[PDB]
Amino acid sequence: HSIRIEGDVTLGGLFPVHAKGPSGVPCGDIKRENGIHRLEAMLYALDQINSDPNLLPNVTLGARILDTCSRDTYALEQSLTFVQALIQKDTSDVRCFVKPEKVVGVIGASGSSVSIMVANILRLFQIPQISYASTAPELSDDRRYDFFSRVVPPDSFQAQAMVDIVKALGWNYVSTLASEGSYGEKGVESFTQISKEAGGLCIAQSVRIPQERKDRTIDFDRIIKQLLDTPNSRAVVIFANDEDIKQILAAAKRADQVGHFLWVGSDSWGSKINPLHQHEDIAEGAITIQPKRATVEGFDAYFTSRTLENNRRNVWFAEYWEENFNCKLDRKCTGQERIGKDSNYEQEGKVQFVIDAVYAMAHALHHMNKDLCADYRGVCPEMEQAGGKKLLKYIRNVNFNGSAGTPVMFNKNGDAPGRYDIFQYQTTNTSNPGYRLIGQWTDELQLNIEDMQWGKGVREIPASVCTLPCKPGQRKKTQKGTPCCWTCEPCDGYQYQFDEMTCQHCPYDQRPNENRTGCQDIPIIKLEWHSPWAVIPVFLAMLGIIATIFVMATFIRYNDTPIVRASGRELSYVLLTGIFLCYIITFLMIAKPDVAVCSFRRVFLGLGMCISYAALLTKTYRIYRIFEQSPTSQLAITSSLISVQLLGVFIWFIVDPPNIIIDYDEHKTMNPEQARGVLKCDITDLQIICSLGYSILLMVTCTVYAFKTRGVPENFNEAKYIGFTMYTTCIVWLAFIPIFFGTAQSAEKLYIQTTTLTISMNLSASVALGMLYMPKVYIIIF
Amino acid sequence: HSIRIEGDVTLGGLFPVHAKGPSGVPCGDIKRENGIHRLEAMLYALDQINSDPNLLPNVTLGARILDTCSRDTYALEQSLTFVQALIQKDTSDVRCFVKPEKVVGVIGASGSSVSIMVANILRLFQIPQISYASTAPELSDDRRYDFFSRVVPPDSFQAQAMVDIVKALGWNYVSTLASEGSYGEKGVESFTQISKEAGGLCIAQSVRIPQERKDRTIDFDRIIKQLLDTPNSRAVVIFANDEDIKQILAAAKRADQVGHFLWVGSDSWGSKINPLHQHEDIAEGAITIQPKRATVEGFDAYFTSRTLENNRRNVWFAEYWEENFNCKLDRKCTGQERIGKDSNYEQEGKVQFVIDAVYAMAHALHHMNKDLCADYRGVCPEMEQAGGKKLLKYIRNVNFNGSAGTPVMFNKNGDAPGRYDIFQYQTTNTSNPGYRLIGQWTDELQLNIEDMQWGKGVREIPASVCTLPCKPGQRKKTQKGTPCCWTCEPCDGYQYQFDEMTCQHCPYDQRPNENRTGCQDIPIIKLEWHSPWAVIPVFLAMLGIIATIFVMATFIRYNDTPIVRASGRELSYVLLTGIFLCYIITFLMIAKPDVAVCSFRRVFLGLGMCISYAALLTKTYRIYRIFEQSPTSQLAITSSLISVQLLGVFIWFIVDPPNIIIDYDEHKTMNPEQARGVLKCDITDLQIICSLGYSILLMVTCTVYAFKTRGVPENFNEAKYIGFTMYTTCIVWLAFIPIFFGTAQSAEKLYIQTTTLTISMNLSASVALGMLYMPKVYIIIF
Repeated sequence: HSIRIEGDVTLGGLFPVHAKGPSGVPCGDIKRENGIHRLEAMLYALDQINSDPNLLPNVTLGARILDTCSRDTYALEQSLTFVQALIQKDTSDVRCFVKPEKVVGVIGASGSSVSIMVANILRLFQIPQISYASTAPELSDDRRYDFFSRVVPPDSFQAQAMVDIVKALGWNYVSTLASEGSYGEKGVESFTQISKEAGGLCIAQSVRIPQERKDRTIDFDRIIKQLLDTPNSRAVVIFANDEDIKQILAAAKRADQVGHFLWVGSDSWGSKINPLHQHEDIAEGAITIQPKRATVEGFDAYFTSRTLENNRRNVWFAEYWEENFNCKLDRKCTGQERIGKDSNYEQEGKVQFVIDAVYAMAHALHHMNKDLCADYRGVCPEMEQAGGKKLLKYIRNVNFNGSAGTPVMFNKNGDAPGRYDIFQYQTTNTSNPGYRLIGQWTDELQLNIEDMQWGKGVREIPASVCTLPCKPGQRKKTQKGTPCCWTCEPCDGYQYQFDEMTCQHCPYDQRPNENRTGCQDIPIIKLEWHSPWAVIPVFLAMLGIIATIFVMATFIRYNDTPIVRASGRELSYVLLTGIFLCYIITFLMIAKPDVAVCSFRRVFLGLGMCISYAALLTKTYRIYRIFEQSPTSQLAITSSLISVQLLGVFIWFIVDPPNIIIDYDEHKTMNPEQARGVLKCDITDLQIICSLGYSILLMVTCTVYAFKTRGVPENFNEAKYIGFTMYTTCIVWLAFIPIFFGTAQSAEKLYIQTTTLTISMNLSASVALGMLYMPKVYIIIF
Repeated sequence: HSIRIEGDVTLGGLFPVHAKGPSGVPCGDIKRENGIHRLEAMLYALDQINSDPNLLPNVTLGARILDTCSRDTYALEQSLTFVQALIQKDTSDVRCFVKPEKVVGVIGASGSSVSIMVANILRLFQIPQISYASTAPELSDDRRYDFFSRVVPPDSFQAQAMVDIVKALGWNYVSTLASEGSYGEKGVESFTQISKEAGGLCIAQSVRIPQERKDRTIDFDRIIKQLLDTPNSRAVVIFANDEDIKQILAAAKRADQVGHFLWVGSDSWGSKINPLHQHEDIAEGAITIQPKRATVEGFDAYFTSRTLENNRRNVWFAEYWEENFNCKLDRKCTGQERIGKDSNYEQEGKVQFVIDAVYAMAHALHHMNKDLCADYRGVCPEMEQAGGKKLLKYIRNVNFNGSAGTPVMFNKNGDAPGRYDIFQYQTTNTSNPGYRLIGQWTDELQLNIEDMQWGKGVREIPASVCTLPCKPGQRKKTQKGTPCCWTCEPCDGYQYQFDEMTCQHCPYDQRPNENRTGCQDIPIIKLEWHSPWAVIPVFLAMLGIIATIFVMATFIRYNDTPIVRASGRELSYVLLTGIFLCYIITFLMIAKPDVAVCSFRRVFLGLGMCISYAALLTKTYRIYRIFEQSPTSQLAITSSLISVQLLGVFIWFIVDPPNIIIDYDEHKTMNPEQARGVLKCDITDLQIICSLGYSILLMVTCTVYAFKTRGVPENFNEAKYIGFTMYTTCIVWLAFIPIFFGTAQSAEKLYIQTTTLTISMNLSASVALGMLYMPKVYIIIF
């Protein structure tokens, strides 16, 4: 039934001695991997606690060992067996008793479901509970389970360690695989939750492995095909058992896979040579996480020294001895004393945990006893009355060293901190085909990157980023898809990227560079005489300078002889100055100064043109008045119209400020690399047209009066010369107007109007001086 | 200890027989309002079940009555006593047994905490439970508590009924008041949750009433002052006990309150005369919800017929007899038999609920027994082995009539549906000062609006809507504040409301109406001769029509006399037609037709203006050539320039399409009701300027020609007449330009330009007509 140990204070015990069998009987056959060893460990722990005078010197500690048979309902009934001893008041019945057996705490509930049941039934009675093998993450809410403690970390910490190894090594794609039950599902669920909370990691695959049959070998192919769909995902995490991964490796080998994606192992994988077989090539480079293992020396000596007649408290020892050696009292066994020799047994890794659990219970009870009473040698009566939340609070705050090197403690939630060491498999170049230690995980991840290479490769050989990092000078973040990985699209070349996150439009009037760092147009467009067509007008202007160097040559000496006196002296001075004025105007407009000094230039062509025709205007009237029937009079009338032209530009300056702007924008998308810029002062088509139109108005009223001049027998050579010039002048004016219309649609017209205007002035002036200087050469040769 | 009744099948019982007293003893004195009455009701229910052959004919039913002492821990201890009889296996001890007592179900757990505790301990062992007095809303989750049932509705249904009464009657502002404990807080919490889910209602006040003292009388003033802050909130809901509301009403009465806001009562209020005293005026009109009450006849007769010697199963009956009459075996009582005579006791309202609970349990067991086995007369062995979820499933699906008229049923969650009836207080017009029924609430709210008149006025006198309807013809919805109630603001007057929730801009080119329903501008602006200043030009045009009937009068007969022959015949015909052409032009421009007929009018002043000066042009040239030294030739040269004017309008027709648009937009914000509109064809400032500017050139030439003509000794009156007219027209043409510019900035210049143009054309022709008039009168005199 149950082992009973005498003592003034006792604590209960739950262990899975037997295993469930058919549907009828609750439990059938016994199990040796976890059945008897844990009981013997607890018995040894109690014995050496009672022997040690350091802890509980004057007071002893008892216990009540008991089995659970791995059944939820059976566990509930047995747990009720602990508490009924104190709850029962009395029984009104007689047949024709026993000590109260006051329990203080309970140690057991190895599984998961039996743990939840015992916690739920002992939360109501307020009794502390410490488990040693319960790894389910559900038993982690303090509010849901008040009186509950664990000395073994849950799977949440394992998930945290894995996501830390993935993050540190550098990866983005991870595939989750799990087996049936309540272990694989919860492990991957915790893994996804941590990844989403921490950020920077995502899940791309999610497959589930049922267990409806064992002779299929088809669903494995389906999942390996599902995983092979994306060649980029080269890292997977597994939560399944050894058989599942063994089949997965076998399928990968028979499928002749070349990518050889990496594996990340879970506690089920660990460090065991059995699973790996003929798959050493494909399993290489697997990162596995395994709990630390420690071997004690006292328990092994204790268990190896016990025999049938030595101890009688244990009720299952005889049945274990029968089942271990397979002999019943058709083979009989008497006094073998070879338990540690015939069977090559090895102690399990949970022995240290039950020993530590008993230690934590004893230490908390000792501290509570010291604080409750210190003036009493033995057991003070106050201790029996005091119990409940006080003992739980003392259990939470404890810190000491147990059998293993590592200490034991409890955090806020109530579970022990996770401590693991990372292993890896290397065979192609390692001296030892076995696993080698590469790092540890206690509170912060500590891993040696350069220590792991698995041969013919650098430690960061695999890459799983879901996108090649685009940094060629163009970048942009797209919200489409999961935030995990980003896709970049080439945005226009007419602006640069802003904050490496978007393609904003850069300010105008300046082109962008090539690497998308700045938006500036260094090159500019300036007019040149040699390169553009402006050389020919420049040459024409130079040719005109030679002509005026000869007309004025025979003027300095020929000023008093009675030969030139036929022509008016006052008129001769007007034409001399008018010819020189237009020569300087063509030279000024050819030049393009950057500064706002064009004001002195606009008057050269605006006001300088009137004084050129002024002499011609009064000359026709003077020779016409003698035909119809005071030299200073003709001088005054021409001087007046000069004031009109001179005052015409003065009022223009008062109308609007003469602001000069050199900035210009091409605004052409055909060639983003091209940047056309033009600088001009007061560039208006109407301004140049109306200024030039003044001379045309006065020329019309003069030509009409010149029709009757033809045929007068006064000066045959002079009359015939003037008539020829008139037709030429109107020709160039009439062709000027059609030019600007229907041509300014392009962007290169800023420098073509200047050139054609330059030759127009030279041509109109050359014909004027040609006929004027014709009579001058007569007195030279003749 | 506990009453035990023999039977093959038994069910447990929990009742609060005793009450907790000092800290030491769990329970002290007994209570008679709920202690013994419920036990006797259950005993009477069991007896009549055993007597009735309809249910369980061949099989009897037992029970185990037991007390809880209103302690959670004691309830746990008793629950363990219920379950141990079947869970315990054996005990290895001897003293020098009892029936197994297999329980099937449990009826009890009146309170709330003891209910939660019993549910938690019996959920694990899978035993059904039915409660009768547990009203907490926490015990309503099927997943939290599997094996649990209630025959009394929870407070969630009460909250649902209240929010239905508030919504149906019409209200928006409600204030929540609650008392201490886990009853008031949960009631208002449910009320808030339903209101937020259903929508259309809100909470504006939330106060809490502590219970640390009873002699303060300050917190009541604090809350009543907090409630009196907003006069709009005239409806409040209360969840407190009778003492609290009694204090609240007293404070309202002593505070001299005039608003007299309404009250909504809860189950604690009910229909009693105790809660009202001298506050009848201010408490009038309180809507209270109460559960239905029914009185049975069998239990009362059963209880009134029992004495000490009649029944011995009950163990607390003797103590109850002692405490009821206050006699101990220093006053002794023997055989009074006046339990129902000395004390005017009345049964409680929960008797029917325990009777129904027992009925439901009996029916479910009978159905399960009938369904499991039907070929056996007595108790079939299958029933003992069958138990667990099956009995719960049969309990959920049951429907029958109990002691009361209403049936009992369970929904999916597991609690009975709510049934209440609405009461109200009236003491002004009603003959009976007590409450009167006004409606019922079982599944849908059924309330008689016209049957309730509180405050000595119309029924729907009070309203609390946070605001007036605010529908003056336009509205806007404001998101600020809680969506429950809204605030309205007047939006701009230039558009109407859209969807009665926003003020969007209506299409322009018209005006909105005053009621903000449509956006249309019916009125238009048209030029009138009578109202605007256009009368004077119209009169001037009529005057000119009379004048021209005199110039052509003396032309038909005076065609052969040797007096008129001095003037040119061809010239006379030119001026005769020109005068009539301009007369028709001024009349056409005066009229404003909407149709596309203005094309014939623009030519009257375009082409008809040149023909007027054409005769004047060749007239001066003809008299000018005889001074410098073929009538048909002079006719031809004038006919040529007329063709130029005729072709001038022709090329304008092909240049741009003659599109006529009558629509116009004032776009004036000064007067939103004003809508100015002008319809003109080909309204262009430059078109009218250039058409009139053409004649200026020829007139200027004629002016200079006539000026030089003066001084010729040829004519006396004719030369003087033509000299004056050349000096009169220049004045009006020079003044026409100043008024044209710097004045078009307004919108009323569309009709002022025509009027001044009409008078200008008339006066420019009258001077010529007057010049022709002088020779006419001269020849008449001569």
